Amino acid sequence: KVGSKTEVAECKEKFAASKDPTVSQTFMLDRVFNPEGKALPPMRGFKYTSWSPMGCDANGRCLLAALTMDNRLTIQANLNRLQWVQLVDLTEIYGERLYETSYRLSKNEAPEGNLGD
Amino acid sequence: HCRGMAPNGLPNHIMAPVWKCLHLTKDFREQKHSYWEFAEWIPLAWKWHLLSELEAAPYLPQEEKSPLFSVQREGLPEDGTLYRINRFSSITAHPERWDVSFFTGGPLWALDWCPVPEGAGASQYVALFSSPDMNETHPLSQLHSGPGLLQLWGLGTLQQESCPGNRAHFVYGIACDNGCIWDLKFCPSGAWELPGTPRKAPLLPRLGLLALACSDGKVLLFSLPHPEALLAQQPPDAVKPAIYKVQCVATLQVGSMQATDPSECGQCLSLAWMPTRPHQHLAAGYYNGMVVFWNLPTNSPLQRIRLSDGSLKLYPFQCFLAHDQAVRTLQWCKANSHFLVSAGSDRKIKFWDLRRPYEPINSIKRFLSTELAWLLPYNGVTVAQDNCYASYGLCGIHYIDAGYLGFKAYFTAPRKGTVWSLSGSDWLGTIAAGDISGELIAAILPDMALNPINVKRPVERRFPIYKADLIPYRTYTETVNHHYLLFQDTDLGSFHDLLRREPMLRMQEGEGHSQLCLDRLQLEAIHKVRFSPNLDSYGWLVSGGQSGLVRIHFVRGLASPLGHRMQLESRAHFNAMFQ
Amino acid sequence: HCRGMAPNGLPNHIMAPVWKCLHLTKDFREQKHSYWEFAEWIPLAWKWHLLSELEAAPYLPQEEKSPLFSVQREGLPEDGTLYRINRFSSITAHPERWDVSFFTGGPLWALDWCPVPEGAGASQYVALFSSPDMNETHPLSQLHSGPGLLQLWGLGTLQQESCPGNRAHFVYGIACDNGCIWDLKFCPSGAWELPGTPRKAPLLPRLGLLALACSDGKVLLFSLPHPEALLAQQPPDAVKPAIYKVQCVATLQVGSMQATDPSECGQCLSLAWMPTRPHQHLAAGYYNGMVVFWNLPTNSPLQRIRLSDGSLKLYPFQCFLAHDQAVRTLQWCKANSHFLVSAGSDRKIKFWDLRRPYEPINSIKRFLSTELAWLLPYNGVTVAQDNCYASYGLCGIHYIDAGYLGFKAYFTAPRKGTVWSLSGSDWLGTIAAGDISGELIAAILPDMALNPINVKRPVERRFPIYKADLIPYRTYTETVNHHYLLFQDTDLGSFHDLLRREPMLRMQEGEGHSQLCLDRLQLEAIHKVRFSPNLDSYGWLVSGGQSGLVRIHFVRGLASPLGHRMQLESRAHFNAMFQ
Repeated sequence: KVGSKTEVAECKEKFAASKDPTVSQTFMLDRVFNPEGKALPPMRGFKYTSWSPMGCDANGRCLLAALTMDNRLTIQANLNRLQWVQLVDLTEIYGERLYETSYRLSKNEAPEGNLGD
Repeated sequence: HCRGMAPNGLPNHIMAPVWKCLHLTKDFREQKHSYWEFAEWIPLAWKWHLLSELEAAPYLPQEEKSPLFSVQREGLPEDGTLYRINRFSSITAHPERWDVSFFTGGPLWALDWCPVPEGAGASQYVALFSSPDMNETHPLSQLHSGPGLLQLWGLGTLQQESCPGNRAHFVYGIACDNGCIWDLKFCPSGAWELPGTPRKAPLLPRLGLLALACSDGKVLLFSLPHPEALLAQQPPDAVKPAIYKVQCVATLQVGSMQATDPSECGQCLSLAWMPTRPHQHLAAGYYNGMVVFWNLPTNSPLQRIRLSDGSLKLYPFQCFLAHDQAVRTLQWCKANSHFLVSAGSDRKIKFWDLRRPYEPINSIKRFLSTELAWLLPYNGVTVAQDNCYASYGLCGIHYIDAGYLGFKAYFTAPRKGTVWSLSGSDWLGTIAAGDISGELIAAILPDMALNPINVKRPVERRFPIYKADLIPYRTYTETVNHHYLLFQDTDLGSFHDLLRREPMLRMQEGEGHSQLCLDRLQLEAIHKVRFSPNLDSYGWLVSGGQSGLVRIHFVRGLASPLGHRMQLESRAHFNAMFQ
Repeated sequence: HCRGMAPNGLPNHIMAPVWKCLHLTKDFREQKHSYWEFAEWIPLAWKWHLLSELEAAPYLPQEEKSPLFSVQREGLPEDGTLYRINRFSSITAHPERWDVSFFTGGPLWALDWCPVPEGAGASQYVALFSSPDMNETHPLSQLHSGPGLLQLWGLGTLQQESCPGNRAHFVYGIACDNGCIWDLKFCPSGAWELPGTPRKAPLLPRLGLLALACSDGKVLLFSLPHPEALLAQQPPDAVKPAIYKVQCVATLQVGSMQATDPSECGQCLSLAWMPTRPHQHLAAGYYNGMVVFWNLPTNSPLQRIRLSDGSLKLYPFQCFLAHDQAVRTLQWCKANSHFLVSAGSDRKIKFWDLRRPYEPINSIKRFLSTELAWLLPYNGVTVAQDNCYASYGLCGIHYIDAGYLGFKAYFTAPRKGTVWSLSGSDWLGTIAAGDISGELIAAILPDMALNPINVKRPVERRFPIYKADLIPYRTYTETVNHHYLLFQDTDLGSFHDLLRREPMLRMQEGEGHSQLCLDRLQLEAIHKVRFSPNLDSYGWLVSGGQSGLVRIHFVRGLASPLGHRMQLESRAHFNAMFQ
């Protein structure tokens, strides 16, 4: 989440259409901006995993932090033996936190930048 | 859209991307090339030891005279003479069409143009490697480390006043004890300086800065002096094929500062300089499937060591395993140097984010890719292929979007044989490609921002530049004693009436219906093609192959008033800046 | 006369003098600067005493926060926020354009760049003085002798990779009890050495030699350490504004041994170091109109005495009555230091031959002038006027030949207000000038070996850098409470379509027609302008004014490949000489 659902689509359209080779390809190649696409292969496989210490779960066990390559960060647990379950998605929550602070961490650290930049 | 016919006879909508590419390339170079880099690495004459004739003889390629050949030029009378030329010698340029053939003594397996800053109007040169023996063929799985020679050939300034009666001159060569050379790449910009630069007698004005990929598995970096500086420094009585033994600027190899355990990587099979100022990184593709990068200015005692001879050894700052097989070709993205494309003999084209090497941006599986080209303005890559896995007649040259736009691959040119080599002219937005069939073609890409499926017919965008034909008249000697090469050259003056002219019909009969040739050497085969990277001479093309002949062509029909004006603008600016 | 358009959009015949000035300045400094001078005058830690918070309080300029301001940048989206910054603090550089703004707590009245040898790649510093009070104003005829703070500001290294996110850092200041400072000049060369130089614990590596023209009638000479060497000696918990009380290397004042009779010379108004190796003479101009010279190395008991604290007092070796009124500005000839120019409030410019001081080479009566610049390659001097005697519409900035070529004065720029300060970039051959209108312009001079009358439209050779406007929102608080500074910045990235871009129309509607405002403090007025003398950062400019804001700009369009070419070759030579 980088902006309103309409404004982000307007910005993507702008940069894809950009006549400058540099801006257009910088946008079109960085999969962070294009996490799923037409001919692009999905990046839902896992980038990284990091176990907690023991004792973190609702049971005695340790939790699993799991980061997909499309930047979905989740915490997973195996509460019954069979099925791992997603306890939370931290990429969702952080996007909301940032959006409600206009992506400024310190309240006057800069002007609100134009997302069309 | 745009309508009508261009003055060269192509439709305006076919030419419009070509004209557009001129401005885009000029603006890119203004932003992201430079006029000087690597000021530390100026050539020193005391490191250029001239080998005597009897010392040089082990390095010289072994064929002393070319195959016999004749050149037919479309619309001229038949000359009918067979030409033959000595090793390190050249025919005179055709007085009207300015093409030149010259002979390098062996089959050419690497070739690049020396880059010159736009507007410099300089003398133009090519560096090339021709294998010692016509009959040698080297297994990829094994290091070689034999003796060989790197050749520098001077083409002149290639102005219209200079081209009639021009000849290529072998200006010097370097004796290389590092096996055969599989790739040559000059530093894209900032290596050249004016030949008249005042430097004290040990220091020679730099022509360029050149990376050699060795079958010995190491990369050698040479800073090249201008020829006039050596010849004035050399004693005048010396033998004229000046073969030097030269200490490198640096040797680039895979390892660590105390790991003697020899690298798995094997042969070094591909190079790519970082396309943008300050060009500080150089990448190489290896037989084991790794891509390796060296940070050439590095001071760090973990990457730079100085050998007792004073040259550097550089160990890489990063490597990653790109392919399951030999990395036969690299291209580095000009528009943003975080991205690189590499193709392997596992016949996947992989696009990489060099910030995130653990997963390619995109893999597209294809036929067995021999060479890539990544033209500046287009998001996708153009792929030459080996035909061994394509369906019969569906092999050829393809353009392949990197994937955001989502277009299907564009079949730009059907080919029967494997295209050994390909190059894209950023100035023209065109590719040229060379075939085991010994045909050289060029093709003009559509504006690849717009969906290629609406390209009504690709054939109107491509034409032949020449085909070599063996005429009877397997070992090399068993061929040359019994055959001569008939080079058939097209009239590149314009593309008027193109598809009704004889060379297009010959090419279209080649497409589909013609058949592979085996049980002979393939002395006909072309192995390298390079469009000129320089704005001066931007319309020139060089190619060569198994014949050890090398041919220089001018595609007069794509050289056009916008580029001629842009040359003159850049000429005036350069003369105003450097004097 | 060289035709065509430069890639920055100026005609080549307009840029060609700028490109020539790089070589001429480099060739001069190789011959007539030096790498080390004044080897005895090196900073000692025991001579630098750190003031506590209670002791520093009298010296700090009294405004704790800037006026509110906003910066608008040509062609960018409007910011619309108002910034305000603490005394001794900086905003962050704009990410595209790298302009930096920092606040000094008072109206800026002296400013100089710390000179650094070519290729050094050092951290770049400016030394400046801002008066204690925004609204107090001092008479010329009286000695002031109050407190004041000399401020040293680090700008970073100003490399391209360093500029995004750069900030100015107040590294230290010297608490002076010698009144306000009317001029600052560093020793032009040989004063700087590497901060890594190994020196015994009492000593500190030397950053520069700085001469202060004090309003109490004497010149003070300081040797400056590199900041890290002080902070290594300083306690770790020390107060973050590092204010020091420092012993002079020497105090320079008019007088004679045992001559108790106090000199009539009054306030010291202007300085010039001897431009050429070994820089052994320093000149000053005085309110009585004398020009006074000190022989800095002098052992002679008639010129040097050592005070009980160990500092020197130096009496002059030569003085002469240059002007019949306060001599406001000096420039000493670089190309041959037998010659000097001065201008005084008798509104004469007088050229001198210091071998023959009894009569000037040439006196030209002109309008009242505030500052002079003598660009190395040109025989004449460019002059900034106080408008009070110029004909309306003819006031501005003039270049004036010293007389042999005999050209008329060249009217480089009309200005409505008084130009307070002027700085010629030797590297660029351009000049920059600050106006009570609050506008900063730059102008390219023609090659003044050639008659200026052919310069048929001088307006194509000048451009604004920025203009400060007061926007509503006789004394500072009443002005600050009701206005803010709108800084409007030019896009210095290129000069394409210059005469149609709004900053030029805004400037051209300023010239000639706009009326000066006298019912306000002049809070927008710019008081000092300084191009960088260093080859590193040669394209950078600093300026400051009545607001006590100080702003840094990179004139990207005048930076050029020859400057890059020369920076890298100088880097290589420097890195070979010092390691």
